[PDB]
Amino acid sequence: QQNELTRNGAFHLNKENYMVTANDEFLLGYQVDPSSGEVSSYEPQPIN
Amino acid sequence: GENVTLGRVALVRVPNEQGLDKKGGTQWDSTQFSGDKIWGESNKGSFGT
Repeated sequence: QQNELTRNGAFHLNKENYMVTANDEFLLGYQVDPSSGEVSSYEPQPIN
Repeated sequence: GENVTLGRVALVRVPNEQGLDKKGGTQWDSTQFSGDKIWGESNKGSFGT
């Protein structure tokens, strides 16, 4: 719920293999299954 | 004529290479954001050759 909107895409990985920004702020994304097609669950969560 | 293997080179990969801290002489060390040093051989799994 506590998320902020941005535009630059300078992303990288941290030790936990989460795609974060320069400030170590975790990105959010949609959950789709390995066999799914379109978005399954619309609630965002960090990309692994 | 004794052909014997003397060892093999160790290869180290960290999950977050951007987070490695910079020492002198083109050298780095592991830090808390760089992850833990993953010790592996070459040409195995995700490692290069």
